[PDB]
Amino acid sequence: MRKFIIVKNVKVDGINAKSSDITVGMPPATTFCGLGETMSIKTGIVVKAVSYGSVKFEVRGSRFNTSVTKFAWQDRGNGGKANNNSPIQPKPLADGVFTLCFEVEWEDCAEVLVDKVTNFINTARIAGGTIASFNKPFVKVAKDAEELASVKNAMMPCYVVVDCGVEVNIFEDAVNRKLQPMVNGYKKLEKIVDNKHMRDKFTPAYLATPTYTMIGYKMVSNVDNFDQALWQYGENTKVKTIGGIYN
Amino acid sequence: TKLKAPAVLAYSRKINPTNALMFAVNWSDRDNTTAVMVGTKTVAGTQSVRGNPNDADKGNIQTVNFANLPHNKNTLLVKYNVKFVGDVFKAELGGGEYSNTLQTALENTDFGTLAYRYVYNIAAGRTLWRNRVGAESIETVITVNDQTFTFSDLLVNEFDEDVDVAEIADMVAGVLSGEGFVTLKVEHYMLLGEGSEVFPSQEFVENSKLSKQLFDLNGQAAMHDQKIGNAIRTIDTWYEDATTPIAVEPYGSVVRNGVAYRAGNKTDLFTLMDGAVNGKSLTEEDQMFVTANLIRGGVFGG
Amino acid sequence: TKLKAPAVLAYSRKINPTNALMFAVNWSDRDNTTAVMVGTKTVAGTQSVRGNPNDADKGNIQTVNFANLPHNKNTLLVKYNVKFVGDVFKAELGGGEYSNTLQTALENTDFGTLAYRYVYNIAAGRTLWRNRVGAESIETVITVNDQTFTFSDLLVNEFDEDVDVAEIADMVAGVLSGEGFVTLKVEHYMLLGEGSEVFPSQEFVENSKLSKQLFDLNGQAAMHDQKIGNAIRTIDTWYEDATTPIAVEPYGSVVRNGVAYRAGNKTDLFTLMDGAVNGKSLTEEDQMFVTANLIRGGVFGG
Amino acid sequence: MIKEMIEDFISKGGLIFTHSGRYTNTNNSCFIFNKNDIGVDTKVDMYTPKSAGIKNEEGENLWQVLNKANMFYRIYSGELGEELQYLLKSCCTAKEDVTTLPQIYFKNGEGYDILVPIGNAHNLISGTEYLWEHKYYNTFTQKLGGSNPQNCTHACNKMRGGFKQFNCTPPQVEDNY
DNA sequence: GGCTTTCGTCAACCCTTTGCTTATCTTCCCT
Repeated sequence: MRKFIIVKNVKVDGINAKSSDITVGMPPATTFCGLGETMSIKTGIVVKAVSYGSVKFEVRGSRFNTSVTKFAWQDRGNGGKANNNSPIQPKPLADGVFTLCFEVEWEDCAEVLVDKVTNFINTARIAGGTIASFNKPFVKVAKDAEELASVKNAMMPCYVVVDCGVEVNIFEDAVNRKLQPMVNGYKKLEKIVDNKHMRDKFTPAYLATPTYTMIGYKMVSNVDNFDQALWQYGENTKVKTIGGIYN
Repeated sequence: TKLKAPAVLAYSRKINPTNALMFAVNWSDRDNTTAVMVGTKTVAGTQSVRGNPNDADKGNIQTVNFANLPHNKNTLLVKYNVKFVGDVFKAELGGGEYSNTLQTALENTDFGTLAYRYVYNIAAGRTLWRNRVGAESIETVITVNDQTFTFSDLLVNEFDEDVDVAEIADMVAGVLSGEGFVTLKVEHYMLLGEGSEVFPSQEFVENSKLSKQLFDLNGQAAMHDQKIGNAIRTIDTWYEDATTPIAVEPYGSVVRNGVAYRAGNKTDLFTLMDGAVNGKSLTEEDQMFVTANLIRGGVFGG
Repeated sequence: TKLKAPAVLAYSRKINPTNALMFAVNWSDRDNTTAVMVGTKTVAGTQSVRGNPNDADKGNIQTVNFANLPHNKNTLLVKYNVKFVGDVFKAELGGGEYSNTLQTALENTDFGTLAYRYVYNIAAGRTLWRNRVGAESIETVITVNDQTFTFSDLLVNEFDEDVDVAEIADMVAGVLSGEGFVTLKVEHYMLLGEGSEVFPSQEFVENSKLSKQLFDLNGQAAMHDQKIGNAIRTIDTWYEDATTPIAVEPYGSVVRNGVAYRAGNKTDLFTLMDGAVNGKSLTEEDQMFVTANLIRGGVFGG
Repeated sequence: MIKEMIEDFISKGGLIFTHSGRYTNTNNSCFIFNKNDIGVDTKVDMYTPKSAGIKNEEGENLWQVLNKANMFYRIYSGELGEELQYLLKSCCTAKEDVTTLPQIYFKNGEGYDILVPIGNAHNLISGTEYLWEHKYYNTFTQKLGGSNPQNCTHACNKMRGGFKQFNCTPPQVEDNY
C-alpha cells in the first residue's frame, strides 16, 4: 500500500546543468534522490523513491555550446587581479519546469503533509537552481496497481526517466541504440584522509567518479509500470528504479 | 589570537531571484500579457575594429537575436520573483569556529538599510538596465503575502526615503536577520513605446550561427536570474571615493568596467571579515558590506 | 604616458529608432491607413551577368517580394519612433579613465549642430531611402512631446537653417548633452502616386529560394531600425574631401562604394579619441564626429 | 624516445591519472589514477605544471605517444620492459585536493558518505574521439582550461577544440495541445 | 618564517548545425 505526494509544474531556473564531466543537461536521478533525502532530513518525512519528469527544460546556450557563467572574484588573495575578468570554470546553467512525485509514508492528515512539502520546496533548490514557482502539491495513494497508474497519470504532462541499462559502455550504445546517458550513482576511488576542508568532519568521505546508466525519456502515461520511473537509493552507492530496466 | 579563515569557507545565496520573463502589455490593458518573442535578424554593417582600417571598406554581416515590442503594445512587462532567505550566517562548508565568531560580530548589522537597498533595487527598476532608459513611465508592482504595492518614480542612483519600500524592508530585514523566507512577486510595467526594442539577457556562449544570442525561455525573451541577483545587491555605496552603487562583490569588483574599487585598499570582504572575527572594531558600513556578501554568498579560497 | 583604450571599451547606442511600418494613405485621407502588404511575385527576365555571355539567351526566373501602394491610395506613410537617449558619454563597458577623459575632452562639443543634423535627417526624410525618388512632396510630421511639427520641403544633401528642426533639436541637444530621453513620433506622408511601388528593407537570407525578401512585421512592409539609424546619423560632412554627408562610422566607411572616407589618413575615430584622451586638442567638427560616434555607439578597443 | 619522455615528465611534477577534479575546476589540482579501469583502449591523462615537456621529432609531447596504438597499456603490461613499468608507475600517483570541488551526500544505508565527484579522463578523451568518429552530434563542446588550457591538463593543452559532452536535454512538452 | 603581491612561464584545434518523445476518453446494468 503506497502513498505519494506530487508537486506539479516546478519551474526552476539556474539549474546546474553540469550533471558530470561528460553529461550536461537534465539533472540525473542522483540529484532528485538527494532532494528526496534532503526532505527526509529537514521535514522528517522519510522518502523511499522519487519519480521526476521534465515538463520544460532548456540548457542555456546554443545547440552545440552552453552559455558559460560570468564568474565573480570570490577567492581570497587574488586582489589586484579583481579588476580584470574572473576566469571561467565550466558550469553550464539551465532552466527547467519539472513534475516531482515522492513516495512517502505518512500517518497524519494530507494537509500537514502538503504544508510540510510546501515548506521544504519553498526552501529547496532543484539541482542548484532556485525554484521559481510550483503548484500546490497534492497527495494521491496507490492502493492497487490501477491506483498506482492513477498516481502515474496525475503527473501529466511530464517526461519521466526510465532506466534502460548498460550493454557495453556509454558512448557505444548512445550512438547505436540512441538513448540518453545520466548519472545513476558514483564509484568510490579512494578514502579521503583530510576532513578539515569538508562539510562534516565525522561523515566519511570518498573521492568518486560518476557511474552512468543509459536512460530513455517516455511520457508518464506511456510508461506501463510506474515502478520503472520511481528512482531510489540502491545499495551499491548508486540509484536505481523500483521496476528495474525498462523494456 | 589570530583566528584564521577556513580554506574553502562558503555561504549560500540568500537573495534568490527568478528569470525575468518579458511580456508585452499596454499601459491601458496591463493584463494583456504577450510573450515578447526572441526574433532572429541578419545585419549588414561596416566592420570597424580598432585595428581594421584595411578592412573598413568591406562590409560585415552578422546574424543577431533581437527582441522588440510588437507594434500594438507600448509597454514592456517584466516578471520575476525574489526570494529572500534567512540563515545568512550559516556557512555550509566553513567550520563552526570562524563562521560562528563571524556571525556573533554581525548581529549589530543594521539589516534595515540592507533590506531597504535590496527592495529599492527591486522597486526602482535596477534590474532593467538598458530598457529603463527611454521609458516614459516605469511602474513596479510588488506582491508579498497577499498584499500589493505600486511605485511610479524612484530614482535608481540614490536611495531616497519612502515609507513603502521601507515597509517591505521591515519584513525583508526580519527574514534576513532572522529565519524563514519571504517572496516578492515583481511586476515591471515600463512604458517604452510602440515597437520599442527591449533588452533581455545576452548569453556568454560560443555561437557560430548567432553573433549575438539572447536568452529565451520557450522563445520568450527572458533575463538571467543571476543578472537580477547582481541588480538587487547593487547597494555598495560605501567603498573608497564612492559615487555610484556597485554590486556587492568580495573585492568590490566590476569586471564590466575593469575596475575593482575595494581591492588593495584594505576594504575588501576578506580583510573586513578577518577584522570582524579577530575582534577589530568594524565600522557600521563595513559591517553591512560583509553581511551583504554573506547574503550574496560565495566560496572563499584561502 | 599614452593612455591606451580599454580592451572592452564599448558605448551603447543613443538613437533608437523603431521598425518603420509602412501604411497607405491619401494626401487628404491620412486617417485612412491600410497596411502595405508584402506580396510575392515570380518575375522572368534576361540572365545578364558581366561574364558568361553564352547563357544570355536563356531566361531568368526569380521570385521576388514586392511592396506596392494600392491603386486607391496615392500616399506612402512611414511610421517610426526615434528615441534619443542621453548619457552619451557613460560607456557601459569601459566606464573609467579613458572613457571619462573622453567625456571631459568632449564637454564643449556643439551638441546643437549634432542634434540639428539628426533631427534634420529625420525631418528631411532621409530615413526614407529609395522611396523618396518619385515622391512629389514629402511631408514629415514629428510629434515630440505632444508637439506636432510639420516639414514640407527640405533638401537633403545640405542642412539649411530653419526654425522647426532647430526647435526640436534644442531639447534633443538638451537630452544628448545631458541626461534623460526624448521620443520623436515620426510619420512620413509621401505623395508617391497611385499604385507606386514602395521600397522596404530587405532581409539578408542565405538559404535563397527567393531573390528579394522584404522586411515584414506580421506581413506589413516595414523598414529595419538599422536603416533608419544609418540615415539619422548621415551627418558626417567632416571627412577629407567631403562632398555629400555620409553615415557616422568609426572609420567613415560606407560599403556600397567600397571605400573608407576616414581610414588611412588619421581622422578615423580611434585616432581622434586617442588624441582627445591624451590631451591633443581636437577641432570643433572633430569633437562633433567623435561625439556622433558615441551617440551612434559601438565598441572601440583592442 | 619514450624513456626520455617519461623522465622529462618525472623531473617535473609528474602525475599520471585516470580521474581528476581538474576538469571541474582548474584551480583544484587533484589527480587520481585508478588501477581497475585500465584496459586495452583506456585513454589516460597526465598533468605537468603549464603542460611542460619536450616534443619528439614528429612534434608530439608525451600525451600523443602514450595514447595511440595502446602504448600506455603496453608499458602497463610491460611488453617494453619492467624497468619502464617502474618509470610509468613512478608517475602514476594519487594526489588529493578537495578544495573547489563539489561535495555531496550519498546515502549508504542508515548513513551518508560525502562523495566528491571527479571526472573520468578516459570518458572525456575517448568520448570526444569516438563521438567525433561515430558522427554523434547530440552533444555539447567545451574547452576546459579557458583561454590557454595548458595550465589545466595535457589533454586540454592538446585537444584545444574542446571536449565532447552529452547534450542531456530531455524532450519538451508542447504547451498548445 | 611564512606571506602576500606582481611578474615571468608555457602553450597551440579537425570539425557537427535537430530530434530525444510525441498527453491521462464507455461496454453491461438497474435504479
